[PDB]
Amino acid sequence: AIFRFILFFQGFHNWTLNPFHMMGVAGVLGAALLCAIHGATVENTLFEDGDGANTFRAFNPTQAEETYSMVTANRFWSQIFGVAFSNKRWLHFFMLLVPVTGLWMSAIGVVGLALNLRAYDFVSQEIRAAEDPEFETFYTKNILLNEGIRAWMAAQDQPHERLVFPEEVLPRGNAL
Amino acid sequence: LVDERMNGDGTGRPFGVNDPVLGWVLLGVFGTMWAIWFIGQKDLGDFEDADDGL
Amino acid sequence: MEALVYTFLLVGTLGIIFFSIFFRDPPRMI
Amino acid sequence: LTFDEIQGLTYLQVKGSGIANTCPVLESGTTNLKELKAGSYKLENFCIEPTSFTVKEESQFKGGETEFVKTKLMTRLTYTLDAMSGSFKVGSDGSAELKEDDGIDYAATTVQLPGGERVAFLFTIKQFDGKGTLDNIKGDFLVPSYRGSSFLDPKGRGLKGSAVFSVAKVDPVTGEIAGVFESIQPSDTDLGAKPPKDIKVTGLWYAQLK
Amino acid sequence: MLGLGAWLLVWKAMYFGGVYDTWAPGGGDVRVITNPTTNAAVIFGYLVKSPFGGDGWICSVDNMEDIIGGHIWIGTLEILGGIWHIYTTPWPWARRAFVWSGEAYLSYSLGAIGVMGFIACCMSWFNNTAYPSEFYGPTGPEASQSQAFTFLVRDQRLGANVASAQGPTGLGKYLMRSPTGEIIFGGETMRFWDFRGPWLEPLRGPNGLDLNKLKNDIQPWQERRAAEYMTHAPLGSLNSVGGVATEINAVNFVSPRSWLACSHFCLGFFFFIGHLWHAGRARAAAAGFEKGIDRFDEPVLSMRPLD
Amino acid sequence: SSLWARFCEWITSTENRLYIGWFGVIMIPCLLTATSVFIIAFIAAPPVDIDGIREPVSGSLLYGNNIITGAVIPTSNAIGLHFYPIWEAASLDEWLYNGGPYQLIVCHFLLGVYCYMGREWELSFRLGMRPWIAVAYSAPVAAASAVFLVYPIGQGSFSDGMPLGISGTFNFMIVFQAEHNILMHPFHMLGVAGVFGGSLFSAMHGSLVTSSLIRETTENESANEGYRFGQEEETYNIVAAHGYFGRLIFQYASFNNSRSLHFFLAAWPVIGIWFTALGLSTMAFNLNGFNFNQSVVDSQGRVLNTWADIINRANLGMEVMHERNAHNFPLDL
Amino acid sequence: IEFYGPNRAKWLGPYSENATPAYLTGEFPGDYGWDTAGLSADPETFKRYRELELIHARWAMLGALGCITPELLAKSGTQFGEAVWFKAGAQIFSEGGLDYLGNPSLVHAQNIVATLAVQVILMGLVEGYRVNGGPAGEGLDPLYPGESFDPLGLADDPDTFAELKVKEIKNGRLAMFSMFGFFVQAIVTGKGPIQNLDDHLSNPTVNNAFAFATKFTP
Amino acid sequence: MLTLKIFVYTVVTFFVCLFIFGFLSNDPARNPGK
Ligand code: CHL
Ligand code: CLA
Ligand code: CLA
Ligand code: CLA
Ligand SMILES: CCCCCCCCCCCCCCCC(=O)OC[C@H](CO[C@@H]1O[C@H](CS(=O)(=O)O)[C@@H](O)[C@H](O)[C@H]1O)OC(=O)CCCCCCCCCCCCCCC
Ligand SMILES: CCCCCCCCCCCCCCCC(=O)OC[C@H](COP(=O)(O)OC[C@@H](O)CO)OC(=O)CCCCCCCCCCCCCCC
Ligand SMILES: CCCCCCCCCCCCCCCC(=O)OC[C@H](COP(=O)(O)OC[C@@H](O)CO)OC(=O)CCCCCCCCCCCCCCC
Ligand SMILES: CC1=C[C@H](O)CC(C)(C)[C@H]1/C=C/C(C)=C/C=C/C(C)=C/C=C/C=C(C)/C=C/C=C(C)/C=C/C1=C(C)C[C@H](O)CC1(C)C
Ligand SMILES: CC1=C(/C=C/C(C)=C/C=C/C(C)=C/C=C/C=C(C)/C=C/C=C(C)/C=C/C2=C(C)CCCC2(C)C)C(C)(C)CCC1
Ligand SMILES: [Cl-]
Ligand SMILES: [Cl-]
Ligand SMILES: [Fe+2]
Repeated sequence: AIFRFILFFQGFHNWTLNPFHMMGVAGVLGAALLCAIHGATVENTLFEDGDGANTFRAFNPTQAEETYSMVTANRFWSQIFGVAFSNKRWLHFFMLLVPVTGLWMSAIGVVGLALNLRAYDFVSQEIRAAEDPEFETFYTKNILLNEGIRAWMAAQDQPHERLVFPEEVLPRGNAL
Repeated sequence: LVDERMNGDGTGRPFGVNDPVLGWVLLGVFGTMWAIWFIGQKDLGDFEDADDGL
Repeated sequence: MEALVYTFLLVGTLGIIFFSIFFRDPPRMI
Repeated sequence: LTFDEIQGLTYLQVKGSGIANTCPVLESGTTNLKELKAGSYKLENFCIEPTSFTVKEESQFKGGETEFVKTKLMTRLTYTLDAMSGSFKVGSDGSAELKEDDGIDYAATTVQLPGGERVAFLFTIKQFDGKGTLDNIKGDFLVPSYRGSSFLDPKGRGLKGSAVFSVAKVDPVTGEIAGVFESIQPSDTDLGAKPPKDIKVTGLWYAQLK
Repeated sequence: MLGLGAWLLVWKAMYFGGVYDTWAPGGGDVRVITNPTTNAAVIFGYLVKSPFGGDGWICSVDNMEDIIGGHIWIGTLEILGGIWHIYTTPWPWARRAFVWSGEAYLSYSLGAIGVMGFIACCMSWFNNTAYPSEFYGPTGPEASQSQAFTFLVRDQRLGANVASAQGPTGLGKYLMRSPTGEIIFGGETMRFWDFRGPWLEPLRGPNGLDLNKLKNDIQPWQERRAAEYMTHAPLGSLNSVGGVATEINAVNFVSPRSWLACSHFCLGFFFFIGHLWHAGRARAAAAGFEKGIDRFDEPVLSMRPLD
Repeated sequence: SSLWARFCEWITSTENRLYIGWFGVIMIPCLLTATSVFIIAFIAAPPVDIDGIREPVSGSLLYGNNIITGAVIPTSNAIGLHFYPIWEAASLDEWLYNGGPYQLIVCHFLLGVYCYMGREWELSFRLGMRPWIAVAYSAPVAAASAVFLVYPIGQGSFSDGMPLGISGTFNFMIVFQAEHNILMHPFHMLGVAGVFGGSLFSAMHGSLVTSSLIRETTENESANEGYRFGQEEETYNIVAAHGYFGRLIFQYASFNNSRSLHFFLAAWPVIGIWFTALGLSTMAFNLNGFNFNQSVVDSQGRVLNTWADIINRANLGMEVMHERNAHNFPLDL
Repeated sequence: IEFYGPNRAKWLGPYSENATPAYLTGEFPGDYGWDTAGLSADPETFKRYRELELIHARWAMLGALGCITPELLAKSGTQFGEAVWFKAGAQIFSEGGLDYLGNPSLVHAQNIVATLAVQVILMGLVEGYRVNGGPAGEGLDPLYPGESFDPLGLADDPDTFAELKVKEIKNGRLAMFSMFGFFVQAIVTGKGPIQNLDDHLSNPTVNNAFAFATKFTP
Repeated sequence: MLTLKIFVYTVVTFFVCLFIFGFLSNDPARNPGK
C-alpha cells in the first residue's frame, strides 16, 4: 500500500520535481554515504595492540588510548579527495546534522503538497511547446507520462468518484 | 557516394586498425616505452633469489 | 539571459570547490 | 563493383563497409542508342543512387534571387532506393515508357542548412511514369505523406514533384542501362505549421532489362 | 591435464559420433567435423576484435570448425606451457613483479575466474551457435526478429504490400534500412539487426533481406520456428510468470538463458569483489602491516606536511 | 639518477598534494576528458534523436532548458550497441545528432572510476594502512556500471541507459518501473533497507558520540575547540555511551566493541547497495520482478483486486504511454 | 661468470665431450667449444678466425635488416618498384633510374658504373682505415676499438662490456645463419622471404618445405 | 579524421604503456616496509 501511495504521488502530484524532495534525497543518500565512509575508514586506519590478525580481540573497552590514527586518515583523504576532516567532534556532529536536515526539508515539502501547491508544470517550456511542436524534452515526456498514469489508475483507485472511462478516452498511444 | 567516412563499424579487424600507417604507431610507442624502461632497469633491484614475498 | 545566470552559478560553485581544495587552512599538529 | 562482382560477395563481407549502399557500376556501354530493340520489358533491380542533396534557402542575402545550397547528410548511409520494378517498354526509336509500381520507393532523411537549422524530407519515387526518348524522360511522382495520419503530436493531438532521368551507357546484350538522375521535391511541413522548402537531389541510377 | 581435457573435446568432434551443429541445412543436425579451420590469422582475430556491437568479441563465433580449431590451438598451447613450466623457473622481471605468498595465489585466480564468469554470461545471453536455439530457446535479439518476421509473413498473405507499407512516422512498418545501408526489419529491431540465425539466413542475400526470397522462398519449418519463438520469448519473473510485468498469470515460463546469464553475472561479480579483497590483503601481509599501524614507528609522522 | 627512475620516484612520491600513483595516469586524463566534454554538452548540445524515429530531443541550456531539465541525451537505438566514436562519423554536426557525447562520456567515466578505486588501494598501500577502502568503494562503482553499462548490454541498445540529467533520471526510473516492476523485487527492498539503515546508523552514531563529549572548553566559544588535533585522548566516553544505549534498548544487542560497531557501519549499507547492484543486472537480462496479478480468487472463479491489482493498472498506464511513437507490435516494448 | 670460464654453456649441454677442446678454455666471448674439425689449433690462426667471424657477423646483421625492411614497407603502405632483394638491384634499369623510397624528387639514381666507382673508392677508404687506423680514431684494437664513433659509451665497465661482447656474438651467429637461410630460400622458391612467411602461416602442413622437394630432380 | 585517429591511439597507447611498465618497475618495495 505504501507502493500505491508512492505511485499516487508520482502520478497525481509529481512529487519528483519538488526541491524539498531533492533536499530529502540528498540528506538520506549522503548520510548513507558518510556512514560507509566512516565505518570503512576508522577500523581500517587502526592501531596495533593484539597479536593475531583478528583485530576485534584487541580492544579494551576501558581504554585511555585511541584505536584509529586520525593523522593517517586525514593524510589519506586529504591526498585522495582534497578536503578532509581534522576534528572528530565536528565529524560526528556532521553525521548528526545531515539526515535530520534532509528529513525536515522533506517534511516542509510534504506540507506544501498537502495544500496542493504541487511542483507541477512550469510556464516557459509549456507555452513554447504549445507553439513549436517539435520540442520534446524529458520534462515534456514526464508530463505526458504522468497524464497516462492519472487517467488509467484512477477508475479503480477511487470508486467513490463513480466514473467509468470509455476506452476511447484513455491515452492509447496508437497501438503500442 | 554522397560523403566520405572510414566505414569501420562491423568490420572485425584487429585492434581497430585500418591503415598499416595506423598499425605502426602501436609498436612505435610500445617499443620506445619498453626501451626507456629497459634503460631504467639499471637503477632497480635485480637479484638471484632476493624475492619480495612470504 | 537566464542561461548566463545558470552558467555563472555553476562556474561559481566550481570556483568555490577549487578554492576549498587548494587554499584551505593547513591542518596543523600539536 | 558490377552486379556479379557484388553478388559474388557474402553477407559477412558486405556487412560493415557500405558496399550495400551502392548501385553496381556499369561497364563500357556508351552511345549504343541504335542497339535498342523493342518489347514490353520489365526491370530486374532498378536502383538509384543519390550523390548530392541541395536545399533552396529562401532566406535572402544578395537580392530577390535564391540558389540551391550544398549541405550535409545527417542520419547515416540511408539512401539508394532498391529493388524497384513495374513495366518498362522500349519503343521504336528509343521511346522509353517506364512505369514503377512496387519496391522500396521511399526513404526519410534529414539535412541541415548552414545556420544551424534541420529539415526532414522524404525521398520518394512512388508510382512514377517516365515516357520520353532518352534525354528528358519526364513525368511526375507522388510525395505521399511525410508521416502517417496515426502520428501522435508531442501533446497527444491529431503532392507532386519533378523528376528527370537520362541514359548514358547501354549494355547491348543483357540490357543493363545506367544514367544520371535529377529531381526536385518539397520538404516536410508538420501540416501547414511550417511552409515547405524546395529540395534538389542529383545522382546516378542503374537498371537491368528483362 | 587441461590440455588433455581440450583434446577430449577435439577427439569427440573429429572421430567419435559428432557434434550437433545448428547451421546444417534443413534444421540443425549432428555432423562430424572434417576440416577444423586452424588458420592463425583467423583464430587470433576473435581474441583481438572489438567487444562492442556488430563486431563482438569471441561471443561472435559462428563455425564449429572454428570452435574445434581453436580447441586444437589450446590443446597444443597448454601442453607446451606445461612442458615449459615443469623445467623452467620464473625470471627476475617476474620474480620482482609478483607477491609470492599463499593468499596471493588465490588473489590472482579470483580475478581470473571473475573474468571467466563475465565471459560466460555474455556467451550464454547472445550466442546461438554453442548454445543452440532448439535446446536453450531463442535469444534476446532473436525474439524481436522472430516477432517481426512472423507478423511480416502474416500480413504478406492478405494483400498489403511488404515494401511500400509506410509506418507511423515515415519509416517502414515492415522493411527499412540499417545504419550501414543493408535492408532489415523495422520497428525496434533496428537495434537488433546484427542477428544471424539459421532460420533467417537462407532468406538473406547480398544486401540483406532479399525481397524476392521473402516473396517466394519461405520454408514451413522456418514458419514453425518463427511461430514458437515469439510465443516463448525470454520474458521471465522471479515467481515464474511469463510475459511482461503487466501480464496475467497465464504461462509458467522463464527461459534458461535468463537464469544462466543472471546467475553467472552475480557469481562473477562476487569473485571480482573477492579479488579486490585478497589482492590488497596479500600484499599488505607481505609488507607487514596487515594488522594495523604500529604506534611507535608510524609512517606518517616522518613525512612533510602538505599545507 | 636515470630518467625513468626519477620519473617513477616523482609519480610514487607522497609529498605532492593530490596523489597520483600508477592508476592515476588513467584516472586523471580520462575523467578530465569526461568532465570537459560534459560541461560543453550540458550547455551547447544540438537536439538529439534519442528514438531513431526522426524526432530530435532538446537537452542543453541554450535551447530552452533550465538546470533541472538539462540533460545529455543518450545514443539512438539504430546506433545500437555499436561503438561509435568521433572518427567513424561524417561531421561533428552528424556525430552530435546520433547520440554523440553520451557514448564518449560513459566509456570515459567508467574507466575513470575503476582506476579511482585502484588509486584508493594504492595510496593506502603507500602510506601503510590496511587496504580495504576500495572494497567499500566497489559498491557505488557497481551501482554506476549497472545503469550505464550492464543494462544497455541487456536491452541491446544504448538508448535505455540513464540520461545524464536530473529530469532525465526520473524518466529512466519511471519507465524502468513500467517495464520491469522494480518495487516488487526482493533485491531492491534489501537496498531500500540498506539506505534507510545507513541513514539511521549514521544519525544514531553521530548522536551517541556527540552526546558524550568530554567538557574541555567553556560555554561561550565553540564546542569543537575541545579537540586539539593529533592527540591520544579519547574525546568521547564510549563506556557511558554504551551504557546509555544499553539502558535505552537492549543489553544483549550490545555491540560494546568499537571495532565491531565500525564493522557494522561498514557492512550494513555496502551489502545493502550490492544487492540492488545485482538486482539491476538481473532485470537487465529480462528476469523480471514479482507478479501477483489475479491471485486472490473467490470460490466461484471471479477475480478480486488487491494493491498488486492496482499497481498493475498504474504500470499499464505507464506502459501504454512510454515511447509513444515507436511501438507497433504488441510486446517486447 | 656463467658465459665464459671453465663452466660455460657448452654446445651440446651434457653431451659436449665432458670437456672442452684443449686449446680453448673461456677467456674470449662466444666460446662454446664447437671446433670439432680442429681448424684453429694454432693461436694465430684462431685469432684470424675471430677477426674474420666478427666482421662477417657485423655485416650479417645489416644484411638481415636490409632484407626484411622493404618487404615490410612496400607491402604495408609505400611503393618501391620491387622491394624483394632479388630485384632491389635491378631498379636502376627499370624506368627512369632508381628512385630511393619511390620518390622522384630525392636521389633518383642512374649511372650504375658511377655508383660502383663511388662504392669502390669509399669502401677502399674505410677498409684500409679499419686495418691501419686513420681519421676519427687511431687504430688500437682491430675488433673492439671504442672511440669517438661510439658516442654513447657503454663499454666503460669491464663486466657489462664483457656481457655485451657475448650479446653481439650471439646476435651475429644468429644473423649469419638467418642470411644463409635467406640465400637458400632465394635459390629454391624464388619468392620474397616475408612472402614465404605469409605463405607458410596460411597452411603450415602443406606449404612447409617438402612441397619444394622435387624441384632439383635429375 | 585519420589525423585525429592517429593522435587518439598515440595518447591511449602512451598512457597504457606507462601503466604497464610502471607496474613492472619494482612496485611492492616502494612501501614504508618493515
Ligand atoms: C643434449 C641435447 C642437444 C642436441 C641433440 C643438440 C643438437 C645440436 N646442437 Mg645444441 N644440442 C643439444 C644441447 C644444447 N645445444 C645448445 C646450444 C647450441 C648452439 C649455439 C649450437 C648448437 C648446435 C648443435 C648441433 C651441433 C652438431 C651439429 O652441428 O649438427 C650437425 C648435424 C646435422 C645438421 C644433422 C641434422 C639432421 C637433419 C635430419 C638433417 C636434415 C637432412 C636433410 C634431408 C639433408 C638435405 C639434403 C641436401 C641434398 C639438401 C646439433 C644439431 C650448433 C648448431 O646447431 O648450428 C647450426 C650450434 O651453433 N647447440 C644448448 C645451450 C647451452 C644446449 C643445452 O642443452
Ligand atoms: C593459464 C596458466 C598460466 C599461468 C598462471 C602462467 C603464469 C606465469 N607465466 Mg606463463 N604460460 C602459459 C600459461 C600460464 N602462465 C602458457 C600456456 C604458456 C605457453 C605460451 C606460457 C608461457 C610463459 C613464458 C614463456 C613465460 C611465462 C611466465 C609466467 C610467469 C609471469 C607471467 C608474467 O609476468 O607475464 C604476464 C603476461 C603479460 C605481462 C603479457 C602482457 C599482457 C598484455 C596486456 C596482454 C597481451 C597478452 C596476450 C597477447 C593477450 C591478447 C590480448 C587479449 C586476448 C586479452 C607467471 C608465473 C614467465 C616466467 O618467468 O615464467 C617462467 C615467462 O617467461 N609463461
Ligand atoms: C555454485 C554454483 C554453480 C552452479 C550450480 C553452476 C552451474 C553451471 N555452470 Mg558455473 N560457475 C560458478 C558457479 C556455479 N556454476 C561460479 C561461481 C563461477 C565463476 C564465476 C562459474 C563459472 C562458470 C563458467 C565460466 C561456465 C559455467 C558453466 C556452467 C554450466 C555447465 C557446467 C559446465 O560446463 O561444466 C564445466 C566443465 C568442467 C569444469 C570440466 C569438464 C571437462 C571435461 C574433461 C570435458 C568432457 C570431455 C568430453 C566432452 C566428454 C566425454 C566425451 C569423450 C567420449 C570424448 C552449469 C549450469 C558453463 C556454461 O554453460 O556457461 C553458461 C561455463 O562456460 N560456470
Ligand atoms: C664465417 C664463418 C665463421 C667463422 C670463420 C667462424 C669462426 C669460429 N667459430 Mg663460428 N659460427 C658461425 C660462423 C663462423 N664462425 C655460424 C654461422 C655459427 C652459427 C651456427 C657459428 C657458431 C659457432 C659456435 C657455437 C662456436 C663457433 C666457434 C668458432 C671458433 C672456432 C671454430 C673454428 O675454427 O671455426 C672455423 C670456421 C670456418 C673456417 C668457417 C668455414 C666456412 C666454410 C664455408 C664451411 C662452412 C660450411 C657450412 C658448415 C655448411 C652449412 C652452413 C649452415 C649450417 C649455415 C672460430 C673463431 C667456437 C667458439 O669458441 O666460438 C668463438 C664455438 O664453440 N662457431
Ligand atoms: C588544451 C587542454 C587544456 C587542458 C587544461 C587542463 C586544466 C586542468 C589542469 C588541472 C589544474 C589544477 C591542478 C593543478 C595544480 C596541481 O598540480 O597541484 C599542485 C601540486 C604541487 O605539486 C608540486 O609541484 C611541483 C611543480 S610546480 O612548480 O609547483 O608546478 C613539483 O616540483 C613538486 O614535486 C610537487 O610537489 O601538484 C600535485 O600535487 C600533483 C600534480 C598533479 C595533480 C593535479 C591533477 C589533478 C587534477 C584533478 C583531475 C580530476 C578533476 C575532474 C574534473 C573536475
Ligand atoms: C583528485 C580528484 C578527485 C577529487 C576532486 C573532487 C573534490 C571535491 C571537493 C569538495 C569541495 C567541497 C568543500 C566543502 C567545504 C570544505 O572545505 O570542507 C572543509 C572540511 C574541513 O574540516 P575541518 O576538520 O578542517 O573543520 C574543522 C572545524 O573547525 C570546522 O569544521 O572538510 C570536510 O568536512 C569534508 C566535507 C566534504 C563535503 C563535500 C561535499 C560537497 C558536495 C559537492 C558540492 C558542490 C556540488 C557540485 C555541483 C557543481
Ligand atoms: C595478433 C597478435 C597479437 C600479439 C600481441 C603481443 C603482445 C606482446 C606483449 C609483450 C609483453 C612483454 C612483457 C615485458 C617483457 C620483459 O619483461 O622485459 C624484460 C626482458 C629482459 O629482462 P632482463 O632485465 O632480466 O634482461 C636481462 C638483463 O637485463 C639482466 O640484467 O626483456 C624481454 O625479454 C623482452 C621480450 C620481448 C618483448 C617484445 C619485444 C620488445 C621490442 C619490440 C619493439 C620493436 C621496436 C621498434 C621500434 C620502432
Ligand atoms: C665453427 C665451425 C666449427 C667446425 O669445427 C667446422 C665448421 C662446421 C665448418 C664450422 C662452422 C661454420 C659455419 C656454420 C659457418 C657459416 C657461416 C655463414 C653462413 C656465414 C654467413 C654470413 C652471411 C653474411 C655475412 C651476409 C651478408 C649479407 C649482406 C651484406 C647483404 C647485403 C644486401 C642487402 C643488405 C640487400 C640488398 O638488396 C642486396 C645485398 C647486397 C644482398
Ligand atoms: C576455442 C576458442 C577460440 C580461441 C581461444 C584462445 C586461443 C584463447 C586464448 C586467449 C589468450 C591468449 C588470453 C590471454 C590472457 C592473458 C592476459 C589477459 C594477460 C593479462 C595481464 C596480466 C595478468 C598482467 C597484470 C600486471 C601488469 C599490467 C603487468 C605486470 C604484471 C601485473 C600482474 C602487475 C576461438 C577464438 C576459436 C573462439 C571460440 C573458443
Ligand atoms: Cl517518456
Ligand atoms: Cl517490438
Ligand atoms: Fe563510528
